[PDB]
Amino acid sequence: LNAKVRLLREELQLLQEQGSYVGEVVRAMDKKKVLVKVHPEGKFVVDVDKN
Amino acid sequence: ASKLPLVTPHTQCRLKLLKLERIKDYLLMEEEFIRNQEQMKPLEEKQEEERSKVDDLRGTPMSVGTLEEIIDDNHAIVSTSVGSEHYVSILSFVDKDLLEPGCSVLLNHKVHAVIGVLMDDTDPLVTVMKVEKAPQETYADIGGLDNQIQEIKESVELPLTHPEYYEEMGIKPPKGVILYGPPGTGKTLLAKAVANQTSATFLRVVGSELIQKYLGDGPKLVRELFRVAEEHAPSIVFIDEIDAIGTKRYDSNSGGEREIQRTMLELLNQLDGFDSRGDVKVIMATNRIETLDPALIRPGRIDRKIEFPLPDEKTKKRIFQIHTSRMTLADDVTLDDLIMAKDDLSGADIKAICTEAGLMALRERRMKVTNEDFKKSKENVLYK
Amino acid sequence: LDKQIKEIKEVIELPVKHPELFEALGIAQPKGVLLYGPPGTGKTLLARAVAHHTDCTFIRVSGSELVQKFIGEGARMVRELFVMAREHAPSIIFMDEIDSIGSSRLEGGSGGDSEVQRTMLELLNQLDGFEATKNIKVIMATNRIDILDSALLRPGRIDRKIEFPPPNEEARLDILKIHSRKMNLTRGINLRKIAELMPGASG
Ligand SMILES: Nc1ncnc2c1ncn2[C@@H]1O[C@H](COP(=O)(O)OP(=O)(O)OP(=O)(O)O)[C@@H](O)[C@H]1O
Ligand SMILES: Nc1ncnc2c1ncn2[C@@H]1O[C@H](COP(=O)(O)OP(=O)(O)O)[C@@H](O)[C@H]1O
Ligand SMILES: [Mg+2]
Repeated sequence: LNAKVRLLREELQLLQEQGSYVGEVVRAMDKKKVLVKVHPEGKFVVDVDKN
Repeated sequence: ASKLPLVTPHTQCRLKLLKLERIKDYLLMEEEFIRNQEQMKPLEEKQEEERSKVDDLRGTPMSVGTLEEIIDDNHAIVSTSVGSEHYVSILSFVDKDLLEPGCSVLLNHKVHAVIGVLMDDTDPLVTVMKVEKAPQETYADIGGLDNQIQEIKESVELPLTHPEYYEEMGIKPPKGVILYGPPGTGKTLLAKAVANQTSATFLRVVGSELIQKYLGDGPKLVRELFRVAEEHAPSIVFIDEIDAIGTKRYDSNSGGEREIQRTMLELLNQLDGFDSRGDVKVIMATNRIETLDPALIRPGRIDRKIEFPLPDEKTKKRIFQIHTSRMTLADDVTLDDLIMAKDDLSGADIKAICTEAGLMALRERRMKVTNEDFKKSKENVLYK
Repeated sequence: LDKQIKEIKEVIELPVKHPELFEALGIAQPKGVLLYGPPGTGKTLLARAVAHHTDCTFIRVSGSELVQKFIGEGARMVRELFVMAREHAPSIIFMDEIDSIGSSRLEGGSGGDSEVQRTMLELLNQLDGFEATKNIKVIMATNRIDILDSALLRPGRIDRKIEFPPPNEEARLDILKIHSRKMNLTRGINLRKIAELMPGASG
């Protein structure tokens, strides 16, 4: 019960942080870099998280 | 890196050995020179320190943009993806040799400065008209002609395989070849055999799709086709049923009959414009040659014209021999009786009769082929 | 339509499951079937059924511009749909001809000359030996074969033709029994008389 109460209390601060986009991947590149496309904008060359 | 092409001795001669030894000595001395500074005055790793600095300079996101105009002193006008364009500068590690109008370039996120240049991503067209694998077996499958095969070989294969006969006499090989004759006699088959034997990139396109549904699209397509054929390598361009653009008319065409004329003028230019043509061979084929424009076939655009006549009875027997080579044919049948089944049957009727007889025997779960199968097959295929 | 079923099975089902059976006789596998008959006699359902039972991705093209955005961005050519066909290797392409096309003028005779016909001409010209992947087939459904252009009637082009005659008394009775099952009927209909009262009709 204490754990769930603490989680509920922290949820308010957790929820305040920013959001994230959704994109479509075209094809990968060298050294952990890929090419993506976001629909109402131009395509970007981005890197990949370690996971 | 093409250090020395003069190895023409190609043997154990002392000249080649001395040249190789001197090359090795030069390479060793230059290696010592290029290593001494990394041993005495490194001042940086220079293997990954410079790379780390470069990666630190460029941001982790970088956007694509289109060049529109470039000034010599390292800056240009780049159009962003939305469309608004700027006056950014150019860095030094961008190898300013691929800078061309229209190429996608990698810009920085903050100041939009040009940091990199990007390779393109092929085209949808190239896959559509690029032949990948050799279709089937070479001239040993044709039979019957044996005369114009040498002409085709003289035009396309010999200039590439032995480019020494011509240089001794100092001539240019004949430029164009066109094949005409009645339908169903073996033109596309000869093209397939050439495609199998050849080594250059082979491009095929039919004439019925040279006509589009908008204004000015046809000339655009022709220009793109020859641009692709030019930018690869020694190549062969094959156009089939050209007359299909002058015979049938479609209501889907936005223009009338004049845009056909515009496409024709574009094609004539591409065959014999005043630009340097390069190294491209053209093969054309049709069965109604009395309709197309005589200005399209003049010498200097098409130099060879080959007629395919109807098969003769010797060639008829040879064709029947070819097309039942692997068929479990019974001993009762005889090809002579089938030879004059029709007075003027062409090459395709032979294969049609053979395949239909095979199917009819397949129905009864059999292996051999009898006379009555052939007798009914000819009626099925010929008399409707 | 049993005989038509057998005829289409010999040129669709067999050269997928047992190619070696065709290789035993050393003849090329057929690729072209053409169905002809009056409208409403059951051609399209038959193509759908045979594609369903053989487990082939049934694709059809009508040349509309709504669907064009899926095929490609501009699609100057038409062969580009193969780029999507070979990913579902056992596939079948279907094409239908409008009920009204004449030879004098107006529809068919004038204005346009082919539409669907030029599409099959291009397609068959493609997979005549230049195509690497196998297991692709083409079908049409037209009436009055006499109006087809000569380039499509060459003996070596189309592998099989099948005719769909208008139903006789027995066929009408069977179709009626098939389609009356969906309704709440009554004991005793004697629908033989119903079939006998309809003559020279379609299915
Ligand atoms: N001389 C020949 N030798 C061997 N086979 C032949 C010959 N002529 C015709 N055939 C057979 O007939 C078929 C028809 O060949 P193909 O369609 O390439 O002929 P074509 O005359 O160039 O045709 P089209 O004029 O209709 O474009 C060949 O695939 C082959 O099976
Ligand atoms: N032989 C038949 N048996 C049962 N139902 C049929 C038969 N022929 C047609 N139908 C029904 O009538 C409709 C006719 O459409 P369709 O057969 O697709 O026309 P077409 O074949 O001329 O394109 C079909 O949807 C089917 O439901
Ligand atoms: Mg041909």
